[PDB]
Amino acid sequence: NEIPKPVAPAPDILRCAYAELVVTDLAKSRNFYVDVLGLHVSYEDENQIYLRSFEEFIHHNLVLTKGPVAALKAMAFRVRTPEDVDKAEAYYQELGCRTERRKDGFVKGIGDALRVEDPLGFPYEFFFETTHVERLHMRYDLYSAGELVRLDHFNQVTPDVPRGRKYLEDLGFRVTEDIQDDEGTTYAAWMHRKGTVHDTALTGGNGPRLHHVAFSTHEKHNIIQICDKMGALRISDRIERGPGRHGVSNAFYLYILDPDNHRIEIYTQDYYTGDPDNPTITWNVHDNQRRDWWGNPVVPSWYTEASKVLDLDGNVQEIIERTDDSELEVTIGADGFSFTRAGDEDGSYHGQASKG
Amino acid sequence: NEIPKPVAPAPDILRCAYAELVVTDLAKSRNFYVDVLGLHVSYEDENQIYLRSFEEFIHHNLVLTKGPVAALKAMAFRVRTPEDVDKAEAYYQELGCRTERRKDGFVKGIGDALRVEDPLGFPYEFFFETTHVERLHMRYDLYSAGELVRLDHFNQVTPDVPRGRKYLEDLGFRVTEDIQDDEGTTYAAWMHRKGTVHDTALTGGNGPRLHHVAFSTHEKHNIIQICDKMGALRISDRIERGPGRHGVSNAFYLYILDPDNHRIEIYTQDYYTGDPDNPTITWNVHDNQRRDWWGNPVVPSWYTEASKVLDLDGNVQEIIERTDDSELEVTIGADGFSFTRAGDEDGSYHGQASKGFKLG
Amino acid sequence: SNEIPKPVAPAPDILRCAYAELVVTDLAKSRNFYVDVLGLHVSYEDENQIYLRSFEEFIHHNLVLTKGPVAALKAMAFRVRTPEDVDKAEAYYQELGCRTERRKDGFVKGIGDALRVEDPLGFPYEFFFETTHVERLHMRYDLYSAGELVRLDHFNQVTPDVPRGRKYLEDLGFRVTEDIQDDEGTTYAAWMHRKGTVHDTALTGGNGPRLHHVAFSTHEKHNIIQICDKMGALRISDRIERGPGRHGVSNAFYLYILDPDNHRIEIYTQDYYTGDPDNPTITWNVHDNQRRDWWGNPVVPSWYTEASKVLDLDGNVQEIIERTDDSELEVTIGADGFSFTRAGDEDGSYHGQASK
Amino acid sequence: NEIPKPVAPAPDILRCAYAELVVTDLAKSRNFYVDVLGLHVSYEDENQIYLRSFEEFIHHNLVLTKGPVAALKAMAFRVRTPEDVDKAEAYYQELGCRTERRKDGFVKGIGDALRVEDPLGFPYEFFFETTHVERLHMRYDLYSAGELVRLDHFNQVTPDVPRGRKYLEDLGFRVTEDIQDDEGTTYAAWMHRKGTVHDTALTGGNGPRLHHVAFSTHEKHNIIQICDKMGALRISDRIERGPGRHGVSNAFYLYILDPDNHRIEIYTQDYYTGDPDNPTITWNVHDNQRRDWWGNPVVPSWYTEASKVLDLDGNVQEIIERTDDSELEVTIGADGFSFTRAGDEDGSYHGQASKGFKLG
Ligand SMILES: O=C(O)Cc1ccc(O)c(O)c1
Ligand SMILES: [Ca+2]
Ligand SMILES: [Cl-]
Ligand SMILES: [Cl-]
Ligand SMILES: [Cl-]
Ligand SMILES: [Fe+2]
Ligand SMILES: [Fe+2]
Ligand SMILES: [Fe+2]
Ligand SMILES: [Fe+2]
Repeated sequence: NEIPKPVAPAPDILRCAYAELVVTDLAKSRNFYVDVLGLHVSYEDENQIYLRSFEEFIHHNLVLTKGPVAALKAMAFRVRTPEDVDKAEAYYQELGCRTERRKDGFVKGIGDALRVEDPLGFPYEFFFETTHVERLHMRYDLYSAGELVRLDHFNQVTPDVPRGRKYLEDLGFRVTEDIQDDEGTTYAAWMHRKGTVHDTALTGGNGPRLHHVAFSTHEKHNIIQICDKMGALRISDRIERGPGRHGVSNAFYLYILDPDNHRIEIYTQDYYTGDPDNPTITWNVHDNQRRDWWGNPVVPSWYTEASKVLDLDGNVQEIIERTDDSELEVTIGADGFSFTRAGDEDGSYHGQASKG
Repeated sequence: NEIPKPVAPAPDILRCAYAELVVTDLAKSRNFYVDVLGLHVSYEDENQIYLRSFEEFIHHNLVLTKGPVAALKAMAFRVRTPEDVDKAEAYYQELGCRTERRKDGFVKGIGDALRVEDPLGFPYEFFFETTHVERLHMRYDLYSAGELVRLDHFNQVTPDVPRGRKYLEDLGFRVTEDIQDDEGTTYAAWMHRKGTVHDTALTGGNGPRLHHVAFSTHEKHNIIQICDKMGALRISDRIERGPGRHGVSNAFYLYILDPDNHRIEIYTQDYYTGDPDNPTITWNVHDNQRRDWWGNPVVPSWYTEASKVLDLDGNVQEIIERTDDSELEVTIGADGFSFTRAGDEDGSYHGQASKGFKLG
Repeated sequence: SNEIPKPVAPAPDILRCAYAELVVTDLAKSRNFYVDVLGLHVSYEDENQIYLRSFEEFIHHNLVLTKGPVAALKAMAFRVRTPEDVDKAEAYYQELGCRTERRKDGFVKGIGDALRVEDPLGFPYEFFFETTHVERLHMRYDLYSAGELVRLDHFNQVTPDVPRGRKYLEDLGFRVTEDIQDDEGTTYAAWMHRKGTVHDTALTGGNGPRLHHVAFSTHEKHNIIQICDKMGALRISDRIERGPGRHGVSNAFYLYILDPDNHRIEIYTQDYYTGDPDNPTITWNVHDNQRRDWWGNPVVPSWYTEASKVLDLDGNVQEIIERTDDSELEVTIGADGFSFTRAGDEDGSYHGQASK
Repeated sequence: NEIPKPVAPAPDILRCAYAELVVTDLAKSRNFYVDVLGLHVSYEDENQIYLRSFEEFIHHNLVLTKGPVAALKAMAFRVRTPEDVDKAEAYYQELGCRTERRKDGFVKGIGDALRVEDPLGFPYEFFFETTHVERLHMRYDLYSAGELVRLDHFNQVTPDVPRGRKYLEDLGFRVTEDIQDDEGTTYAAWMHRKGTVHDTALTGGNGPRLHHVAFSTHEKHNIIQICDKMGALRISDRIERGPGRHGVSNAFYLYILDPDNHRIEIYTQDYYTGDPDNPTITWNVHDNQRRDWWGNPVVPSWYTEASKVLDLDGNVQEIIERTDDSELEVTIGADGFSFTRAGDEDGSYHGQASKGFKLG
């Protein structure tokens, strides 16, 4: 049922800022994120690793926290002013959501912060205050052939996309692209605060689950190098999907799996969305160029697998089942369909994925 | 001489949107911007060419207007709402500036628009309404090896950088980087509204003049290809400076000259500046990696040459001489100095440019 | 045995692969693919043929498209070092008992004295020295496409008995650089060279003679990406067969696409130097899931089963001989096949299924 | 003083294979070649460092030998068979050159080898036997953003280019490109054995001196990264020239200087030359696109500075002065000139370099 628009003003959200991920083996996770992927350590101890991308000046973009059950603990957005943390708290209380505020932060390098169990069951954090660190954007002495340069977005699995979309729109996120069919079903939506295609996105599925966290590279060859490195390390089985060109977003991309199966996307070269009348793009779910522009098939695991999320007590959120049609089933399942050219039988696929 | 902060609220500016350049030979200019550089035509007739970048959805990023004297006619910024055009009007009127309002626009594909003679003598346009066109961002069947994908920024030559900087800060532009010395002189500042290093910038010098308009590419090889193509067309004399890596902005770059000597920068891969406490970077004017990170010398024309700007009547604005120290003189001139490593004489340059060159 | 005995006559000194003549059924449709989509440069054309070359070529052409009733390879041509090498080629193939045809004025425009042969594997080979030089476009950056094809790199031939063909090609002066074998002693594929790259031709085990593909190179990996992107924009992504990827064998970045008659074209870049005579030969195990695609992406079955007909010297289709040796498709992705990411490790292995 | 063609057959040369450079401080040289540039160690001790590129399978491409005077000690070419070492010995003996044969090599990982003081005063080595090592071409776990993938070529400074060219042609090198003027002077020539633009090249100047050793990258961005890294390390003063696109060779390039001022070129994407009638390309010396296609000026040090070379006793070879015209002088000197378009004054430079600089 619809989530009401509060009377209270929404906080001014700048961008996605960091994710806190619970991991089971801190050493194995460090090897993946630091040794394989080259993220930069801002702080570490025996319980947590704080990591940042090459161009970041805030304390971190990723916190790995040792715990018993691998899951998303918080997806954090930075707000414009300290007063926006107050606005966030008032807004979510009006929404009837559980909130927790700590003046000294939940993780190192973040000050006054509000965590909330949002209407879709996700742990959101809003903060302004953060400890500045050395911005490594010109440290070409450190630069990796696969260098991850920015945190770009999150992607959330939720059972009712329109319900979630309206809520995020009220919160100030503008939809840039979406996937629908001719029967009124929405399968996915992308929405932004900062001037890129998205800061978060909704993928229709059983939820709440975290689909992925995405980092940017400068160039397409940097993504290719990550694949090449993973072949050399003989861990190509942890490449899930890609590399490719997205239809939706137009970005070059790759999806890989961390030691706890948390999915990480590598992403580059989407477009500017900062104008308020930025044209919304709607794709048909049966268009075989919507996810991979080259028509490469989307592996079923990409649709079915995603990370658990925690509530404010650190317990796993119960999963609610999607009743709307499944993107997997309608495109690549036994009764699925996709096309290369709308209305052309040639280059269409019935009851199977593209390319054989 | 300080420009006061108006009581009237500043318009909410989104980004640089387009420039209108007066050109003397429309066909020669079209050859440069369309045939050489690959910009996309939104409209053209005997008097004007309207051009846009690969990823743009507003009507245009560049208007070429035939006229007797080559000059910048307007640098245009898009504002967030129609109401912001009224705000801009009230703001500049409070500053004591001349303003002109046209409900149906000054150029095709722009609606209600305000043009102003700003306090630094520059013709700024503010608008919201614009005719949307086909966004070509996935038209890879059109994509050039040198494709210009966005309009990124303007750069303005002005004699008193602190005076201009304060005015633009009150307008909502935050300074991301600057160049100063230890004697209190500011030589240049970069300032933004959209989340990149800048939408405009001030370069110290006699002004008002337009230093350049900058377009972005996706990747560094795209900029390399523009150079390569200019060599194949045997117009390498129109490559002024570059390609290089900037210190300030960290962008890969190239400067080229159009048929009327309007300078165009091609630019890629600067960083995100959208957070309100984005760290402001100050480089010393004597640091030889500040403009070109690799230490390549900055050709003197880059410091001395820039385009005329017009007032609202279309007449050239009179030039006011800079009295602050000259970046050229203090770095590559007779009594100039630059260093590679602060405090190291090794890799320093005295009275000449880096890499074995002197001023011609 | 059915070995191809080494002639006493000296082998012609072969420089490199030089051009292919492909018979096509609709010349205008083929022109649109090779010129408009792929950007090859016209060296001559009329109502029956189109002659095309790559960006860095100075000989007359790398590809001749000839209108005919049945799409097929008509000749795969190698340039020899001197005019006398055409004589050597004729004596060599005559000793092998092969049908030969010598045209002192060439078979196609821009080639002079030329010998065509029905080789012992049933392939139409041409050997020539004389060719009309044309403008080398290597610095014509005013013409350069975002997907520019810069050189002709190699051919790949489907033949039933790889060792038989390999020894024949070795006698002809081709050195094997890489191959794929199993522990039981079966050879599935071999790559072999004259010029200093991984190959000028290659043998893929299968029913033959059939032409598997013709390969062109690009300068950089982004040029191959652009070809894919362009094909998506033209809504012909169904003509992208496999890739883009990193090869295991050759280490080259690659893509396979299909022309209007289903002739397969590979785009290829950045293999390694093989010109030293003791260049180390690399043998991969057939069950290694990084041998073909280094990133472990699956090889679609059509890549193993589909290939172009070849013609005899009368222009008739050559009869096909079925492979009796084990099938690479069957032993890797068929019902009883398997592959591994790490030898000996069931984690990352695939059984009776392809990867991913 | 022409060098006659021997009756004895030339050795069959495959390619350039390695250079032995004498360096004065082994640790500082190691920092440059291993830490800055990322070359791979095949062997090292207190006296020498043996280095190879990413795709090499022979033992090394570069030997750094500690010694009192920095210099080229040997430029080594691999020959096709063991018997070609005997052919090289007979060939150079017929030429009247000093030869030294060591059945177990001069440096580690090379077997039977011949070193000669060649007719141009250069120390050449010919060998077949070399210890194979792990070919790192797919070791993407090691791959750096600036990875050097192959040894491509040498470049030699010699006073009489036609005299040297003839000698190298008799040895089997074929000329691919050269630079001449209308009055019949030759300034430079490029020549090959393997199917690239060159394995060695001759630059007119006082000699024998070693101009540079060149390594390849996969892509242009790899060269850009080397520049970026040198800026981050605050050693941009060791970037001599570039990055650029060459006219001659069409390769993307960069020139940097090691701790002893030995010049290293980074290079990529030249073209195939393996056909025996490969078209030769001759450029006019006044063509400002011949060296840098984009017309960027050639720094005077590029023309004047080069490394000493040693004789077989390890003593520095005496230098012979060039008497033919100087490329520096005829192009960028006070009486030089260059053009963008032949015959066009627009885009031409007289008495100075392109882009607005004169000689420092
Ligand atoms: O199938 C693969 O991926 C192996 C491979 C390597 C080199 C090639 O040129 C080719 O066509 C196939
Ligand atoms: Ca001072
Ligand atoms: Cl997707
Ligand atoms: Cl600059
Ligand atoms: Cl040069
Ligand atoms: Fe994503
Ligand atoms: Fe700029
Ligand atoms: Fe191939
Ligand atoms: Fe060189």
